[PDB]
Amino acid sequence: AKIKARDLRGKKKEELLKQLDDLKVELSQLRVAKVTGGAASKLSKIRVVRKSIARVLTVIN
Amino acid sequence: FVEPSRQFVKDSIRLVKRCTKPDRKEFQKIAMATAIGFAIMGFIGFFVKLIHIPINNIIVGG
Amino acid sequence: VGPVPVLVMSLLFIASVFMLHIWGKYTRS
Amino acid sequence: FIVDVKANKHQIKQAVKKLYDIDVAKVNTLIRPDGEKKAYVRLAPDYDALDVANKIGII
Amino acid sequence: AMTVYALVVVSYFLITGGIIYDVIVEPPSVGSMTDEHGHQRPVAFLAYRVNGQYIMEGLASSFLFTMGGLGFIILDRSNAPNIPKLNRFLLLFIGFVCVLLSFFMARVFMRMKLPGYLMG
Amino acid sequence: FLEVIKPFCVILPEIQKPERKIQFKEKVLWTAITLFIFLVCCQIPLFGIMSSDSADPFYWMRVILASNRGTLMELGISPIVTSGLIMQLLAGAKIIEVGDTPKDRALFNGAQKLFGMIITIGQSIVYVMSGICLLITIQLFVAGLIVLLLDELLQKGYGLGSGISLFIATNICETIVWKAFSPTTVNTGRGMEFEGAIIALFHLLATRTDKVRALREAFYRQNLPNLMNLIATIFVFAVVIYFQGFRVDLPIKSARYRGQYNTYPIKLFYTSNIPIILQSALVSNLYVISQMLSARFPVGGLCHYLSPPESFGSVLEDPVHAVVYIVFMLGSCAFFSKTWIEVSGSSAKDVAKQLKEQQMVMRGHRETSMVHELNRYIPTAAAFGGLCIGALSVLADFLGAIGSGTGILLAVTIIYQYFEIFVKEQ
Repeated sequence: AKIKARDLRGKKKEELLKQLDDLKVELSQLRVAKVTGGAASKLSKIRVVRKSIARVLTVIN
Repeated sequence: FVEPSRQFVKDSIRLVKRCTKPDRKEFQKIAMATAIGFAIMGFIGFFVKLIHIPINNIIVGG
Repeated sequence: VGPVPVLVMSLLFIASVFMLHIWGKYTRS
Repeated sequence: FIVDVKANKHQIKQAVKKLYDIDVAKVNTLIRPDGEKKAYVRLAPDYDALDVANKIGII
Repeated sequence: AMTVYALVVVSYFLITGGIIYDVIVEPPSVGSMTDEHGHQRPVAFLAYRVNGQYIMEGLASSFLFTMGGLGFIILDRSNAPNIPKLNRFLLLFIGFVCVLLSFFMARVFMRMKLPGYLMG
Repeated sequence: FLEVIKPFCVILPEIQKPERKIQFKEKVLWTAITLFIFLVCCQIPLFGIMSSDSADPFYWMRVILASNRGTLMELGISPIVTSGLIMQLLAGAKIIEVGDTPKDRALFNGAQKLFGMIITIGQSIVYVMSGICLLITIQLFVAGLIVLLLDELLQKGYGLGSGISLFIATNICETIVWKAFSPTTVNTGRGMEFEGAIIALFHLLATRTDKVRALREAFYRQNLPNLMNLIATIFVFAVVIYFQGFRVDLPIKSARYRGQYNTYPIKLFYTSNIPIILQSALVSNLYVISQMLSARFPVGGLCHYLSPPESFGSVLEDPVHAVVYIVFMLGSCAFFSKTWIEVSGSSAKDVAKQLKEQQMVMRGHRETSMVHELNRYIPTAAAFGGLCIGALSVLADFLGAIGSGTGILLAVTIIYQYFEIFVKEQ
């Protein structure tokens, strides 16, 4: 589950983008789920996904 | 006369996606815990095994 | 079950079955 | 939807089309007294809104 | 580990019961010859010869033995410590285990007296 | 219709629960004593008419209760079940009016007892039809009245699952368990004393050499239970708990409190269809009761639309029976969902008035639009919730991985909902 800085460093540029996109998608669905109740189990991820998103964007810059 | 079939078949595929589809955690809990709860009710058959056929031997023999 | 006799009642019924089962079988063999 | 306040209808239209692979008739924004630009988005008549609604999660 | 203890107590009544009478196997209980009228009532545990058993005799003996021992296990493992429910659960535990202990020893005493004809 | 027979028929009722209201574990004591009784209740009868076939509805009938020509289990709880079901029908269906005075609900229990005992008498007469006919009838009612008292002292009493459904569940645990360890086998052409147990398929390795043909008898055993059967039985259990967790979440702002979100769920199994499967079962039990009145005035021509086709060969010699059996199973559970929900709660108005009654309002809209918030879920999650149980029980029959079939799938589904109920109070 965990996205680390560790590994991302070496990865290719196009590969980093797809990963960000896929997190941005995952963030969307949780935000949708927060509106419709969803579940505490989902409403954790939203914080996790946010920080993993940042971890990705940071590596890129 | 044909369209309520279409209605229910599309109506199913609506609520299949709205359900939450559990993952490796809650499945795990009710899985192991409720097979355990099953066998709580379960070995009782092995004790009517251990009892009620030999006492049926007591029944028929006397 | 404010009272426990209903259970005891069930036990009595099984005994009636239990004893009355072999009771006629007494004269037989 | 709720939308980012900086957005044009043009941008929303383009976003809605991009995210949900959909296609829009018209976007019709306002601003909530709260701060969050709401957006009513009419989908083109080839598309059903309840069908996409079920796809995105809401109902 | 304690699973080794489980293995050993599993083996206990298993080789108290009938590994001796695996190869010398004698079928479960019928030996009456009409007694006056009724032909083939299954009798009992064997009584007249001491060393013999059947399958039904041995299993019963083994069952009587391991329940008594594990009743003493239950006396040790929960009744001496003081942590759980101090009026409802504990009293059940000493109650059914004392019932285990007393009635078990009583019935095994009976199941040596009646196959054995020993002066009690 | 109600106002005359109900005031006279009050003979020998049950005692309502005491003032020892809140408790944790003496609740479970009142369960366990009944479970001692159905240790005992499945025990041998006292009459020596040893008829050849055990029961005629023995398999489907056996699935509901398995003491066929056996014990005081009385071939089924089918008296209490059928008599409860059509009572709740004719209360809900307005062929007969609704009683909501407490005198009417008490006499409603009385008439429940009435139809239950009359149906016990009907089953007694219809199974016994020599000169030894005495005292069977006395035994059956005594053992009908006992199951009556034990069930109604586990609704207003302990009762969490029911009296009924947990009886069915534990007896289904036993019917797997006789298949789990199996001591006897009448000797066939070879191989005494090993019938579909795992001990059987561990003693079988101790006796015979040529372990390939020891594997073959272990995995493709037909006439006795099988261990491929047991793999399929386990597999079904895993899938059905995969489908119990299918639930719809609905978050709720509680009224008058800031933002607590105790989201109301709607599981697909939707009371786990203890109506709806037993709806599917007991109509096909009542005719195989009343084929006994067809012997005079049958197991052949009436069976072709009565039963499953029983064959592991999927292309067995009649596709008519297979198609009509599966279509009836699916349609019966779906139809009895869409008719069932209107009586035992959890229909649209039911949910709405319970939530208003416990001060829980959907966030999206006004309180009495909650109906239209969730009316587009509950019928389909009745109907599909009906449908993909019965087809699921198709997969309980199409593949013989079931110790007892459909019924075992669904009584352990009872147990699975049952665990939730017990956990609820933690």
